[PDB]
Amino acid sequence: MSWLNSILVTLTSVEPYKVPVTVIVTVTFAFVCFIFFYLLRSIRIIYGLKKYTRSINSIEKSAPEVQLEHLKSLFQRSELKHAWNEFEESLHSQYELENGEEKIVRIRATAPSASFFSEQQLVDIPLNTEFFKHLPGILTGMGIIGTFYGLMIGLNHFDPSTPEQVSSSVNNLLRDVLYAFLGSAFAIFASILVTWLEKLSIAKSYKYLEKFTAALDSLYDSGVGEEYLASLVKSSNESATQARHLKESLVTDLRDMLLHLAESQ
Amino acid sequence: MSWLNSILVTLTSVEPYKVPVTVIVTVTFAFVCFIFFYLLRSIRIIYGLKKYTRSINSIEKSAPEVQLEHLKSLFQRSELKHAWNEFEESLHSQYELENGEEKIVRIRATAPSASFFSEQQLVDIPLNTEFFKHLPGILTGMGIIGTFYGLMIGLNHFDPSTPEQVSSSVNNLLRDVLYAFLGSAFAIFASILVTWLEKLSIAKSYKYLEKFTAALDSLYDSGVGEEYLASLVKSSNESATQARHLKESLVTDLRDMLLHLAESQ
Amino acid sequence: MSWLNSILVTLTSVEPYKVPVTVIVTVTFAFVCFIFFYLLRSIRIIYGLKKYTRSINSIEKSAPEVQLEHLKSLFQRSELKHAWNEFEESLHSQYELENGEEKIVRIRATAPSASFFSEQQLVDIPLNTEFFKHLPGILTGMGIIGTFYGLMIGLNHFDPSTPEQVSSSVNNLLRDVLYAFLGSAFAIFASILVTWLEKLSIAKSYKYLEKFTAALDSLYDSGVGEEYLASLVKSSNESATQARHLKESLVTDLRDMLLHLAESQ
Amino acid sequence: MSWLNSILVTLTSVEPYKVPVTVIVTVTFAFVCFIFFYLLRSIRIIYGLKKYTRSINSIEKSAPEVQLEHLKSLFQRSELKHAWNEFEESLHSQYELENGEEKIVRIRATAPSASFFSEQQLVDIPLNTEFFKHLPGILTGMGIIGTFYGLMIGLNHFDPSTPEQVSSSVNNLLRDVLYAFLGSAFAIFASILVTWLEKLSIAKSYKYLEKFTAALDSLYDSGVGEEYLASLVKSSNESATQARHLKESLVTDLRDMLLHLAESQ
Amino acid sequence: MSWLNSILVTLTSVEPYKVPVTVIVTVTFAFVCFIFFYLLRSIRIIYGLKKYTRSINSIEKSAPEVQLEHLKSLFQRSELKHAWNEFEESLHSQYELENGEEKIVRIRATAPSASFFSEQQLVDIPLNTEFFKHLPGILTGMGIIGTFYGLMIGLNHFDPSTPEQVSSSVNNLLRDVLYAFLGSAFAIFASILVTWLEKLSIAKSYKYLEKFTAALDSLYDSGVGEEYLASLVKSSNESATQARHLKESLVTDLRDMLLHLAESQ
Amino acid sequence: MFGNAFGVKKRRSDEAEKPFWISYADLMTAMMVLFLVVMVASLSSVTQRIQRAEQGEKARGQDISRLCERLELHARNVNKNIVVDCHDNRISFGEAGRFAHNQFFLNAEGQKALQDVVPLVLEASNSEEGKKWFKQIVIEGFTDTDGSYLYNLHLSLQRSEWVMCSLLDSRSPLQKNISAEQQLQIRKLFLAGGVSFNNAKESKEASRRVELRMQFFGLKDKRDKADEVDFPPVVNKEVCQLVMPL
Amino acid sequence: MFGNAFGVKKRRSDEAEKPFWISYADLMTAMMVLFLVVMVASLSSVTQRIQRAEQGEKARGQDISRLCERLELHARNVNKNIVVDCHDNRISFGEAGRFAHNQFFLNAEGQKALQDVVPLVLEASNSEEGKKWFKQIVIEGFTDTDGSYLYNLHLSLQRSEWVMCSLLDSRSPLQKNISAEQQLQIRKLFLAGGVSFNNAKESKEASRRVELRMQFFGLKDKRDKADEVDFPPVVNKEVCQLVMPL
Ligand SMILES: CCCCCCCCCCCCCCCCCC(=O)OC[C@H](COP(=O)([O-])OCC(O)COP(=O)([O-])OC[C@@H](COC(=O)CCCCCCCCCCCCCCCCC)OC(=O)CCCCCCCCCCCCCCCCC)OC(=O)CCCCCCCCCCCCCCCCC
Ligand SMILES: CCCCCCCC/C=C\CCCCCCCC(=O)OC[C@H](COP(=O)(O)OCCN)OC(=O)CCCCCCC/C=C\CCCCCCCC
Ligand SMILES: CCCCCCCC/C=C\CCCCCCCC(=O)OC[C@H](COP(=O)(O)OCCN)OC(=O)CCCCCCC/C=C\CCCCCCCC
Ligand SMILES: [Ca+2]
Ligand SMILES: [Ca+2]
Ligand SMILES: [Ca+2]
Ligand SMILES: [Ca+2]
Ligand SMILES: [Ca+2]
Repeated sequence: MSWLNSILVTLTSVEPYKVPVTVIVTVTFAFVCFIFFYLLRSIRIIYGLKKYTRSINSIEKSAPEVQLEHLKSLFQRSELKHAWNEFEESLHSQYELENGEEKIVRIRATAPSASFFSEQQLVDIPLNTEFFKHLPGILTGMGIIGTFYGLMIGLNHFDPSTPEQVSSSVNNLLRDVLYAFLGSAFAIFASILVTWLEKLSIAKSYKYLEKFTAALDSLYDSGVGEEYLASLVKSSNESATQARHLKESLVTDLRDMLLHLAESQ
Repeated sequence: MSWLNSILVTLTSVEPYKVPVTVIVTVTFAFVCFIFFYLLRSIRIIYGLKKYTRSINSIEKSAPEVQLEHLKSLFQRSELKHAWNEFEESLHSQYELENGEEKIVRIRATAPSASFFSEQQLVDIPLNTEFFKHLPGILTGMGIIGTFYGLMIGLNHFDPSTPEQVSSSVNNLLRDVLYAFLGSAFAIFASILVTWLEKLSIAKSYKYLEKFTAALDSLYDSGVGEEYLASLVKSSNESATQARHLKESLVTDLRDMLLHLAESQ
Repeated sequence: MSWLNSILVTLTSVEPYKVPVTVIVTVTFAFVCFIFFYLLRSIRIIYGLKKYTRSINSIEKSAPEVQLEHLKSLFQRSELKHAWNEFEESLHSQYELENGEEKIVRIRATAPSASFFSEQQLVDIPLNTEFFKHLPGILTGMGIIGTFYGLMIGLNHFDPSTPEQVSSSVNNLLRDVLYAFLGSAFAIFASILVTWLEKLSIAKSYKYLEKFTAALDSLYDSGVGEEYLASLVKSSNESATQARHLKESLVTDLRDMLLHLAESQ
Repeated sequence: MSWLNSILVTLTSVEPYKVPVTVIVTVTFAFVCFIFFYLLRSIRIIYGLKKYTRSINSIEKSAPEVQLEHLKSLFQRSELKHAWNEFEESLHSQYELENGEEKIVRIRATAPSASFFSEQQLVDIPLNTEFFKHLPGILTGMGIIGTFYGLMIGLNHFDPSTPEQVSSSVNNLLRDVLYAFLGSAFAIFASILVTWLEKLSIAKSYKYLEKFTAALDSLYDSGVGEEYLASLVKSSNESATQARHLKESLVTDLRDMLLHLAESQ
Repeated sequence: MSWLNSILVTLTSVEPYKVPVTVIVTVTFAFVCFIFFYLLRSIRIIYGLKKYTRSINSIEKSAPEVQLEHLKSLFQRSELKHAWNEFEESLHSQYELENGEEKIVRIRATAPSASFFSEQQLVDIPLNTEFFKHLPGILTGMGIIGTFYGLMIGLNHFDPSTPEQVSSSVNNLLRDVLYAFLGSAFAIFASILVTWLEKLSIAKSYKYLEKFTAALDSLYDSGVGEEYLASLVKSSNESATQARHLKESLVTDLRDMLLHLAESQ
Repeated sequence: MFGNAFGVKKRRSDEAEKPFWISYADLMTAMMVLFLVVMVASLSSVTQRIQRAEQGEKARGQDISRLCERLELHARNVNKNIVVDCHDNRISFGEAGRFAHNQFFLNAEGQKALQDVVPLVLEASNSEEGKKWFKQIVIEGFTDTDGSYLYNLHLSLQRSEWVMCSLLDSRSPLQKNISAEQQLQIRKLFLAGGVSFNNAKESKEASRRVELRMQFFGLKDKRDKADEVDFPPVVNKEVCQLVMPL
Repeated sequence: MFGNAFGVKKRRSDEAEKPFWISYADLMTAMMVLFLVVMVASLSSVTQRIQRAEQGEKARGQDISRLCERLELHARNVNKNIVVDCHDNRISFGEAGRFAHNQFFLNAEGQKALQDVVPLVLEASNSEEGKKWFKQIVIEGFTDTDGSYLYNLHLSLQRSEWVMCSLLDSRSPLQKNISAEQQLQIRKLFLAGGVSFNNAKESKEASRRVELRMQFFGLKDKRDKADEVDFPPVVNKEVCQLVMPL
């Protein structure tokens, strides 16, 4: 068709040096986007997790109410406010009557902290890891497009009709192959560098998120429900024993009292 | 075989320009399907989740009955209607005695709302993510098929007999491959664009679904089972103590009663 | 090595059309196996899931025992029969003493129906997805084998050693390369067709399995354990109250009795 | 430096035939290792699972003690012995006082059997799937390395210092390329065969393990916790009325005794 | 553009032999980092797990307190110490009065030990698998990049002015292609070696961690919660029966005492 | 603790295959094949263009040699004093081509040979080889290096002029024997060249000689109407310029 | 009922790039590179003889053009009447070289231009470029196709004779500014003779001119030493034999 003829003739005339320039510009834009949206954000997130973990470990040996207020202040002015609120809901406070007052003597965990401070919410979504694991492939695709186009241009211009212009045809073809190879090498280098950087950063992010959630888990012991069930079972048994003993004591007291009544009569 | 040569001459008889147009049309149709069935629905889902989150945040201070009715009236879409029904089954209404009546004083959560307003039911099924995540691979495969088809068209017509025929055959082969590669480059660009749009959309869908479920989870406090167990343990201990006290009180009352009887007699 | 040369002359002696023919036939056999064992099977699974969902929706407003008998008679395929038996174990029947007999007044859910009518047991294992998800890679590998072996044949035939017969050697090379790319293109086309079909089928199967499990889940209400615990807590409180009231009532009755005895005296 | 030249001279000094031979021998050895450590092992595991499933299905109608002893004696394999022990711990025995002794009348399931007879412990670890799913890539890599090294040999032997030596040099280089491609083609064929066998083995293993766990699950009914909770609620509700009735009957008996005492006096 | 020419002059000003040297050196550095940070660490982890499994098997017949102290002293690595602390707080100690102080007569498991001694905690994060599983691709990519860079050096310095300059340029280009072949062969060899070692290490780590967690699970029996519930049910029924029996005994003894008082009167 | 052990599992969606290295590899396969095909085709085409040029040179040389051989055979058939050298594309006169001091005209045998060789030249040019390659004929004069240089130049030039007359003199037998077309072809063919002084062996009898040589088209030479100068039809007779008493 | 809340769930682990596709892309890129470089090497080898011949032809052309540029610059510096055509190795004296009808002389400016250009061409040929690529100088004659053929031939021959006479006649102004070696060089490098017919010009008057055309060795000639001959020293001054008074 005429439109496709025009498209082919305009793509055939593209000057070969422009393809590697376009590839390098687009790949540099992708790399700057990677740095701004992924790497710097991941560095900030790792630092935030480290600071949170230092804060959590600093109240390890504090009173439970002091711990609760400190953690609430730590998370309240942050994007982790709701995760902390839900985790604190999962925290069961055991109360004992001291000095006529109901006071928290212990806090019990019923759930791991990672069920509230998840990798998805804390790392994957903020870093857009769903997309950025595909970026090295994206760069490789740009590279193959640019390099294949450059090689096609070079081959199309390589047309020696006589032996005497073989030298010039070789020289021009080598220039075009050099342009295509420049595009490919830049794209693939950016792909490998991006892969390295983002895998390293994601591994560090997961490591420090594990440290954060482990610091939260270290604060409060679990297993309160089994203790409650054991207490209930013990209470039922001891209540049977208590009922028997109370009946025997009541019988003995009634006997002694009626003996006293008979003596008085 | 003659069948292989027949199918080859049939395949390579198509005009070379028809290979890029076939690839471009089929890639464009796939991209339009992606836009209509994935991107537009994902944008609608995100906008609706934001609206639902704002509606949920407006009843944070309402009475449990009022906000329960508000949430029931809010959720009418079939998937969210079912999710709300099941989540409400998971809510535990705590009744107290006021004015000789049993009324709800507090509604407790026994599960996170994400258990019912899950990523699958609310995002993955509506967006057909099980199919659309493999679309970029299909697009790139179609581009590869186009390039291979153009190469086959060029090779089948190659006439290496004379140097002039060699040169003309080389130009024709390169032109056919260039058409086919126009199709393939369109396919690869579309694959990159689809990858970016899909991954960004799914990340933002998950983000606003998490915001929605956080808005729901903030309305209801969990941990009611442990509180009930602690209450039962306390009740058992107090029941033993009260049994002892009531037995002693009964003994004292009997003593006073029979002292009065003795005085009267 | 004589053995290696014998192997090479054996491999390269085959007629070059037999390589793409073998690739096409094996790829077509794999495609037909995919259609028969995966695609038709998935279509049958989807149709059955739709019919089961319709049957479940037909007993929404039936009595619990009528519903239970209907669902027992409905599920007879081995995997769904087992899933139904396990799910019915997970259901909690609440009994009340009516007209001197214990009658089921309500059936309560303890687990999501998806825990038993799972995607694994009802889709992934019957469809053998653990194999078929890797079939497109196998098809592309078969195309790659065809390309490699056709290029080997083309390079073996290329030994003109005479300026007169260079054209025949180039023709044979072009023919063999054409065969190799025909096989590879067919393999890639079949791989992307298989990917399209099996991802679309798996997405639909999951969607309708979710509809089926949602229909089952809407029959029975969850949350019976927390209701039981709340009842126990209430009973313990009212038990303390009843103990004190019964003690006081017994004391009053004893007072009345002994005053009556004194009047008789 | 000169060290690079020396190692390049050393590497390219070997006969071109030794590279395909080395690739074929090493790929065949890895294939034999796959057959021994993976394929035969998976066949044995599948056959054992089928035998175990037949054994389990034959005690479906047996008494719980007989079932338990049969299952204990049946599972003699470290992984399945430990899995059976853990699963049996998960089973809850219900004792009723019959003939003056505590006898097991019913055994209840508290966990699915798949939680202990898991895919990882029974298939993945025994088959070393964490390694063998990467064997095809290793085989392809070995083939590609052989092809690169054969290309080094061929290129090093390529030296057309004379116009008349060009055709012979090209022919020898194409022959050496054929050697290298032979190695690669054998490696890719072996990789595809290994992928096919491995994925089919995983599919069949998972299917038959599902049949095994379904057989185990069908022996024991779940849901004992909710039944216990309903029983406790019923006991509390009946205990209130029992206490009231006992108090009333005690009052009536006391009234009768005091009336009789007054008449006797 | 002059920018492209300046970049080309800068990149290709390096000596041709430095590209293969750089590829080999960078690949060897990555391999040495893999050995130091992954392989040696994984060997230490596996050896430690086997030692801990032996130690745990050595305390099978020990007293619960002795086992607890031994296990507490055993785990000193940070991730191991944290896993042990969490698992121990998941362990339920059953106390009995023997005879004036609370003694641990049995320790019950409420969770699998793998819940705390998990693969993610103990292998994946310490081994940095989130990074190292992508290393072989990085190595192969560096091989490709070396190929492109060396070919750029060859192409940019091609001098067509003089026939001997042409010959020297051709020799340099051939030498550069040989260099690219060597770099790619080395890179792919290292990538497949890294894959083999890493996947074998990860499989063995999972195997021996499963053995370790099975050894921990063998120490403690699960299912205490259902036992507690059954004990509560039995106690409730027996409490009703004992209440009736105690009422009967009390009324009989009161009748006997009244008869004795009447006889004495 | 309040959760259920019979919960949903297999929460793991399958990751899609990364497509772009696959596309790189497949397109690079296409390019590798393109470069292999271009290499073999270009090598074949360039080799065939070198061999076609070599065979063109060889065929033109063979045509020149055949024309020279047949012309020499015709000369031998006509009269036996003609000396033809195919090695340098020259026809000379052994004995009849000599000259003496202050002499400018050939003897009777020399005139007979000169008149006899003209129809042979016409036949050679009329043949297909003559059409394909034959260029115009130049006449070279040779004289000893002794004596006055100007005198020797004038003598050789006079010999050339007298030879040209004897070729085209109306009184000469050639004019009354040939036709208008043959006369026009002779005008096109025969040209006057320079004067050489290749003196060797101190033999003045052979040094003062005149012989006619033949030139040929090159392979790259192009035949065009610009070089094809067409003499007008003969409208009047031609008389020689040097008179006998000179 | 009593399910484990602390059940851990392994993270969704991004799966890596399959090694085969990147390795296969590497292999196909390497194969493309190998075919490209093999084609370059093979084409360079099969055309190396052609490339050397073309380089030699280019070098010869550059040297000849440099010699011609030096000669024309010298002519411009010395005498404006001397114009050198470097396109086809031609020395022209258009205004100075006009010949009237039936006359073989030239005006004063023509003689001055000739005797001024002869030493310049001699010193140009004496240079290394001349000693390597400069052959003898051929004098060009032009005639028309009209009228009697032999009259035009004689007119051109007398023109050439008069030209060489003017170069090498006693009492000529050139002889007063010459040495014996330069005279010997003029004798060696100059030969008189040659006629031609052309129709590339619009006027018959342009045919009445004299022109110098130097020609060079071939690439395979390389100055054969046997072709060179020797002449005895001058014992008497040369005297022209043409009729000056006419
Ligand atoms: C110098 C140029 C040379 C290079 C040119 C080519 C470049 C190619 C490179 C390819 C890959 C590089 C991209 C890497 C960066 C992406 C990182 C990321 O995840 O996003 C960060 C960020 C979102 O993440 P975030 O940081 O959490 O955002 C916070 C929010 O502000 C608020 O937070 P929130 O969570 O509440 O957010 C709510 C959410 C809710 O919204 C949603 O519903 C999201 C889900 C659906 C998204 C709907 C948007 C659809 C847009 C249609 C296409 C528009 C332009 C297409 C561009 C390509 C066409 C040539 O909204 C969004 O996040 C949507 C924002 C994204 C839209 C971007 C705006 C359009 C373009 C930007 C203009 C700036 C000029 C740059 C250059 C322009 C290109 C030449 O989005 C961006 O800013 C991305 C823009 C950067 C450049 C994008 C270029 C397009 C790439 C596609 C390749 C094209 C292939 C060839 C086409 C040929 C076809 C035949
Ligand atoms: C080490 C890089 C880390 C990761 C790399 C991943 C891919 C591996 C592959 C390949 C190619 C590497 C290029 C070669 C590096 C050598 C550096 C060096 O020696 O510099 C010295 C050089 C010459 O010194 P002389 O001895 O005076 O030379 C005289 C010659 N007559 O001068 C300099 O100081 C530095 C010059 C800078 C050159 C720029 C090259 C880039 C370097 C490293 C990154 C490579 C990425 C390749 C991507 C290509 C993008 C199109
Ligand atoms: C962003 C994409 C990511 C990766 C890219 C892969 C590489 C493919 C690309 C590109 C070629 C470079 C783009 C052109 C920039 C030039 C802009 C300019 O200043 O001038 C505009 C020009 C004036 O100069 P010309 O008339 O072209 O002079 C010709 C003399 N020889 O006119 C115009 O206004 C626009 C003309 C567009 C020309 C380029 C068209 C390329 C478009 C898309 C590229 C897609 C891949 C190519 C595959 C080809 C298969 C057949
Ligand atoms: Ca803890
Ligand atoms: Ca909440
Ligand atoms: Ca429900
Ligand atoms: Ca069961
Ligand atoms: Ca255990």
